[PDB]
Amino acid sequence: QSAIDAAAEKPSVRLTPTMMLYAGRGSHLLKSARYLQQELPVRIAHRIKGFRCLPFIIGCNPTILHVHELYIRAFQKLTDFPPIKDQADEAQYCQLVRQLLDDHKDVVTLLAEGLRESRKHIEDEKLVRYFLDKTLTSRLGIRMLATHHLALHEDKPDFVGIICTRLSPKKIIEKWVDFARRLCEHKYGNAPRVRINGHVAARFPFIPMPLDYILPELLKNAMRATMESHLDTPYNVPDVVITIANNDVDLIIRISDRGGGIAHKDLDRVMDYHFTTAPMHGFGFGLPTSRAYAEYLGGSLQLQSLQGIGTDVYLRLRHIDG
Amino acid sequence: QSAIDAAAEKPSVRLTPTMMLYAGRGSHLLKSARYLQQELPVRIAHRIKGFRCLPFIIGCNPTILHVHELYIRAFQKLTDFPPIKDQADEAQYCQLVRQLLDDHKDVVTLLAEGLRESRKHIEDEKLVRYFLDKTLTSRLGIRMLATHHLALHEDKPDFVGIICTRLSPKKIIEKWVDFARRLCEHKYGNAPRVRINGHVAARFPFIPMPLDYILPELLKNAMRATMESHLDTPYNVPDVVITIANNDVDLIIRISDRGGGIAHKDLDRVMDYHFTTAPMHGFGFGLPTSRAYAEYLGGSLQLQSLQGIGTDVYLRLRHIDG
Ligand SMILES: Nc1ncnc2c1ncn2[C@@H]1O[C@H](COP(=O)(O)OP(=O)(O)O)[C@@H](O)[C@H]1O
Ligand SMILES: Nc1ncnc2c1ncn2[C@@H]1O[C@H](COP(=O)(O)OP(=O)(O)O)[C@@H](O)[C@H]1O
Ligand SMILES: Cc1ccc(-c2nc(-c3ccccc3C(=O)O)cs2)cc1
Ligand SMILES: Cc1ccc(-c2nc(-c3ccccc3C(=O)O)cs2)cc1
Ligand SMILES: [K+]
Ligand SMILES: [K+]
Ligand SMILES: [Mg+2]
Ligand SMILES: [Mg+2]
Repeated sequence: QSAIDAAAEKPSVRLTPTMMLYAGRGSHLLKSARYLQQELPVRIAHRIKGFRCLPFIIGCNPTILHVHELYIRAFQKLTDFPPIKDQADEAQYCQLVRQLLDDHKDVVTLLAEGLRESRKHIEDEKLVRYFLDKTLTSRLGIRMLATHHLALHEDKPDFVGIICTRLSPKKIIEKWVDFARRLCEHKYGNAPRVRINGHVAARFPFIPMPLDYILPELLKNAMRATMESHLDTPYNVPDVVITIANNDVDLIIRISDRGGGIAHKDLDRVMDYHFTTAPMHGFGFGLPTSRAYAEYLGGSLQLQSLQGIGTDVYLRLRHIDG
Repeated sequence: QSAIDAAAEKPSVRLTPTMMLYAGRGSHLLKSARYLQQELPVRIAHRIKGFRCLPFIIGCNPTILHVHELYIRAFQKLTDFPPIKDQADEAQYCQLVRQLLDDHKDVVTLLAEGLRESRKHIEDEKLVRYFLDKTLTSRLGIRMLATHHLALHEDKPDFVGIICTRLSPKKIIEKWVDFARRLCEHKYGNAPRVRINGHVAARFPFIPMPLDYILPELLKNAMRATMESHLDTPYNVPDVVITIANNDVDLIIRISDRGGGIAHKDLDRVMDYHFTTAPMHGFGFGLPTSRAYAEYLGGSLQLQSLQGIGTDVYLRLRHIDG
């Protein structure tokens, strides 16, 4: 479509987490919605550009074509909406944003299926990794903007949209610990206990949304490895130790397990999409998605394998405030 | 000299640690000495080539020139010796090797002084790091060959020259722990206790010589950081935890301290020669020498800083046997 061509070239306008805390007023609701209305089609068109740039044989896969078609229909639905002038115009847009978040819920699952089906034709090894990294980060960016504006309507305590003003890293870790242990216990009959140390009382403004994905994935990985390495003593398994290091530059969460580590042969494949050695696991998405997430947010995800003993996983996320 | 020109081009012949275990027979003494006699001048000439390749203004420094002159006189002394035919010819060579090890004892200290004096003229940032990395590794290579042949005369238990047949990583760590604590206690009035865990009963053939330098340097660093971060409670300081991970590919020694970590601003300078934030410390050689050492021996030295909490230092060394 010619309308998509125009918005693909248009540069992306990023709203810094520090700037995002401008929710005062309800004139602040209109100001935010007017931004969301202009910024959402640009992000969609940038991704349509990525589908258009895929090699022909891959872009032709019926599942890839379907996802491409979903992105085009999404851009159509969003741009057709008239500009926001009053609180009635702001209200109807929120319903399009909520529909966008539901119509595109399974885009990554269809994209992985389509890309996997096209294995025979994929020559560039990096092609799939870069396409999924770019898709996953754009979606996080869109979901961040969309959830933030939708959350501005609610009067959620300790939050300004999706920014928590008083986030405790200990609390968010604790939240996922019991959730991962319940999944682990289901498959292995037991789960390792988790110990949290370091800056346990650190409290700071932060966006928990990315941590809500990364932490359960990293805890599921650490727990599965601990269980698969202690199969002969499933009830006597070593604890997973999480350390919080909060400094003025970044937040570091180190997840140290005694699960035998990542084998030297698998060490270069663990960060590849679909690579697994196994619903908890048997997907191969946990690590590459978590790294793409951490890096998109000015951080990093680093692995330190001690083969025969365990692994230390270092999640770093840059603090809010420049 | 024209004789040096000839041996600079001659490729280096490396004796694999696995091959080195050929001490049988005393015809094995002659076979080894005949190799040492031919290989030692090649290693010296390769380094003379490095001095000849330094930029003129740097090579002209009187201290640099003196070290260059030491390498030339060393090559002269070694090549002038007649080939080894009998046990009297083998015996006299061992005295030249022992003299070589003493005449060149302070080469690195003079080289660092000369290179530091030439700071104003050094344009390439990597120049000093690569020169010292190459000097330190060549010396380790020469010292390995020289000490191995000299040790073949002794009947040291559990050793074949410099290869320990039954090395315990726990024991060698323990050996340096009390030594580093005594140095640390002298400056800070106390020292952190050290805890060793993991493959504590692992025993394997290995060359301890590089570990005899790396371990005390890494323990001195971890202990100094722990003391400087707990200055208000110098008698209540956290333990330094060393983990041994012995697998079929490599030996991993992780030294984890709660010494506040390496600051983000210093993180890229810590591996540079002379960089320090301070006879234990105030040298800036510990980290870059240890990494050059680990890498020369098919391993690595990796740092993981948790700013505000501590640092994890990962020493990896490839096992003996291909
Ligand atoms: N803590 C860990 N210890 C050992 N291996 C791990 C650990 N975390 C991840 N891995 C390895 O990395 C592979 C890929 O991980 P991930 O991307 O999370 O996928 P999945 O959990 O679906 O298998 C896993 O199958 C596993 O072999
Ligand atoms: N465990 C550690 N924790 C914190 N900082 C460290 C640690 N190890 C090294 N460093 C930093 O790296 C610098 C350089 O280390 P090194 O090369 O060992 O030199 P030196 O010990 O002579 O200062 C140190 O001055 C220190 O600031
Ligand atoms: C336009 C749009 C619609 C839905 C989304 C969603 N993203 C998620 C998600 C959450 C965690 C890890 C990955 C993902 C992922 O599918 O991208 C769920 S719905 C993002 C953008
Ligand atoms: C020909 C020759 C002579 C002496 C040597 C020595 N090397 C050391 C040493 C030990 C540990 C860390 C560094 C060094 C270092 O000075 O290279 C001491 S004497 C190496 C080669
Ligand atoms: K993976
Ligand atoms: K240093
Ligand atoms: Mg996973
Ligand atoms: Mg040191």
